[PDB]
Amino acid sequence: YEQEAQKLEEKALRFLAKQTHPVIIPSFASWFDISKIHEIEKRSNPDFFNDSSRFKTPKAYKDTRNFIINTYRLSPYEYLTITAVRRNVAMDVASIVKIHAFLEKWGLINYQIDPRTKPSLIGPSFTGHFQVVLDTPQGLKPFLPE
Amino acid sequence: NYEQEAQKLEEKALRFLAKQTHPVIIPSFASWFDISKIHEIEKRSNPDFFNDSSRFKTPKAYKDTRNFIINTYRLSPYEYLTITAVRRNVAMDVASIVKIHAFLEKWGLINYQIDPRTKPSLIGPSFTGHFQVVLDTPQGLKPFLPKEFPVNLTIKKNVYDSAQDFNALQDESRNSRQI
Amino acid sequence: SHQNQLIPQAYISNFHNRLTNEDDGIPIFTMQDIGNAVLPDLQDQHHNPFNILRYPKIRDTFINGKVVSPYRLNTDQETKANANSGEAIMIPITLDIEHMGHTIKDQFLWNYNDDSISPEEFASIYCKDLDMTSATLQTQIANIIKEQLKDLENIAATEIMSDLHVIINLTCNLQDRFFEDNFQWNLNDKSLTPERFATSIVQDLGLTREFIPLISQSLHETILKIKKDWVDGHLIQDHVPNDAAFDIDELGSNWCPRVEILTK
Amino acid sequence: STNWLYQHSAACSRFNSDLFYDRVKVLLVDQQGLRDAYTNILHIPESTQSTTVLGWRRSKNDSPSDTSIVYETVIHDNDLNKPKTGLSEIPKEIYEDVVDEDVLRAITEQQNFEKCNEYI
Amino acid sequence: YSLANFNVFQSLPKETARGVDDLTRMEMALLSGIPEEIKWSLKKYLTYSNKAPYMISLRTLPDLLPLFKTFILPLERIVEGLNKSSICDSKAMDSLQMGLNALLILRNLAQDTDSVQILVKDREIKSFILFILKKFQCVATGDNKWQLYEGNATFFNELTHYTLDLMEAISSYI
Repeated sequence: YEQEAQKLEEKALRFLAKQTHPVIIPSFASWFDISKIHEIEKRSNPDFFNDSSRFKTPKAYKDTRNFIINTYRLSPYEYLTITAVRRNVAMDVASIVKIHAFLEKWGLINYQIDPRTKPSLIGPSFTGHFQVVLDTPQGLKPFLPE
Repeated sequence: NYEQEAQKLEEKALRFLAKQTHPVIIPSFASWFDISKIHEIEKRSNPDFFNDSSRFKTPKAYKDTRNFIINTYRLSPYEYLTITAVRRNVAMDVASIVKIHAFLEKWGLINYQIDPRTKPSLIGPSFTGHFQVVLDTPQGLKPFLPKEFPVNLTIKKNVYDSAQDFNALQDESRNSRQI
Repeated sequence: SHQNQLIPQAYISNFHNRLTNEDDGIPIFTMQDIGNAVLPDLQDQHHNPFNILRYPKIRDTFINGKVVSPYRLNTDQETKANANSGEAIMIPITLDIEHMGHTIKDQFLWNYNDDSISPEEFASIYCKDLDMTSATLQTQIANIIKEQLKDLENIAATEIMSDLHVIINLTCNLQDRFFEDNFQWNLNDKSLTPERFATSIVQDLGLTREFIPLISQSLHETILKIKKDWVDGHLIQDHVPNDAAFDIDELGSNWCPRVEILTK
Repeated sequence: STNWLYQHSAACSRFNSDLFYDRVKVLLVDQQGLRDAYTNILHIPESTQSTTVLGWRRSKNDSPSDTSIVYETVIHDNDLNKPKTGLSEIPKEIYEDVVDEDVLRAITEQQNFEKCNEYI
Repeated sequence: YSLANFNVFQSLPKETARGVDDLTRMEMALLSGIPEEIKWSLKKYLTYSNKAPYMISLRTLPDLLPLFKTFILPLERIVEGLNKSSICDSKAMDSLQMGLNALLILRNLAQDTDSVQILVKDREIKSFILFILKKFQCVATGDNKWQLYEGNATFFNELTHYTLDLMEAISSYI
């Protein structure tokens, strides 16, 4: 009975893959298998395997990871933000952010994207190149390195 | 190919670059300060952000807040930059905002009140050369590339004859035959 | 290049007048050539500060401004072997105050575990910024802060040790814009703080920086409230509505945040 | 009924594109930046701005006694083709002991690349 | 002609027109750690201790003695290492000269009642005076343990004198 549910999910994921764009995985992430865990995740992301809560389970973790990766690969030329994933995933926001940052670190989510599509805060401009002027006990002196 | 890429990159970088208009003056003892680094004097005077005591107090949060305050002051150095404005823009606890503001104000890094029309101008030992302040390239402006690609562009240049011209921010372009 | 041509530094302050104006919408204390540009921060004036007056806002700052004496705090005389380095007691504080012909609606955070500054000093600073110095106002502000501190003090210092997941609805109005969002929050994992969450939301939606405090602050509020219902035992843990496909923790789960301008 | 995951994922991607277009319209297209009134100062997305300062550079004029100052800004983009990730942060005690030699070399190359790009 | 010609700029005080009062400047300069500022502030503090010691009395200005102690204890380490050629570098010479200047400032202040009363209630200064006196005794009795290298004698000379003066003052309070 549950085998039939696994078959359904496998066919659904196969359809997803059959309607996804081709991407260029970087070399340092070649250890990644879409259907496995590889124990790098187990070390980097604990608490999905300590039976801490009824919610954070390795199965749900794998499901969310695959869903996020496929949602990105649907259009690799755009930064995948956290609000959309949060809209279409059931898990504590902390765990979603953990998985998102993890998949970003290994270049599995936002490796080759149009850099104009990455969101950033709006602070004031950057006044690092400005010219400063020291006020010595004698007079104003142009601050310049040596 | 890459020529047009670097050209568009220079165009975009110059369009979104903060053009300086007013000169900034800080007292000489505040010469250890760098906008992109943290000094021992800052870690001694603010031990709470670095002793790993809390989670709301991280070195990243401190650096972001102080950089916000520094940039906001430098962009308009004639006003005073009250604490309430910063508090409305930053998202820290009010005690930390106040401590950071007071620390930056003590060392004259912000709100350093002078009347610079009563002091002479001198020349330091380091002088008379080409100075290139090399700042990182901004993201969101890099080209879209669907071999190496180094970049060492130059955005804007300014020439000065004396140190007084440097302090007054007067370039040879307009200074030549002003009136 | 003459000495006289330079401008003094850090004397003016037009803040109060920016508060009072209606063109500048501040939700607190109410009753070559230029294209569509307002400030000169990115357009290069040709090494002549006079051109800075082409913009009406800079003119307003230079005309309707006051000369301000600086704050002189206590020089940060830290303590002697104090600050036992507890994590934090972050409680929110709101202010609704009716001065004579003036309203004051404000919010902020307060670390109860940090005894570096006192409510009276904050009241003095706030009233100096608003340029409304009056001992009665400062006493009112300090008393309100002390009341709200004493109320939520013990509740905030209660670390949860059992996994709780709660559906949370955040609703925050700045002046006329309403931000509404729904999500699922775990009250046990100290990894994510409401500040980072608010920053991510503001980045993704492209809102102004002013929403970063507000959202986070309101979030804190709800958390504390839930803690009350979990101290009084009035908090159940049997179910949590998240639209999950068939088990729990699946891929529908909720709606998304939105910002809407309303009337009436 | 094998089309549910795909529809949710496509809706997610369309939501992402909508958010991106709205941000670009509000912040950069209609006006160049949003003027905040608390500080009376422009606010532009931090991406358009640069982050840090990679030291300085100094040289001399063409002739002696040519007492002039040439102040100028410069951007440096060592290996603009390869993007940067948080890989310079993962401790060695995580990826080690479960990796292929080539993947280990790639990890080391990426980390060294980022660390060197933090220089001048 | 200049934006300073606004009415708003007609009411500026005379206290800030220079930027910082010189006492604050000297204190912050000592707090920085930049060697040039350190030397400038130490020269100015020495002049003040000689010609106006009532403006920098250790009572009216607390937390002044800790800075001098920070400059004076490395002098103890150096003097212990002074029995051989050990001032090869310029940073060593700079630290030694800063120590000597701080010691002279302390002595000039100790010539007053309040300052010497504050100095007596300090274990560090008394321990340093005792250390220098025991080194002088080792030089005097001709011990083979610690023999002054004559290339450094000059320094030691000045040192001893200042110490004795200090002792004289605190001799009334022991």
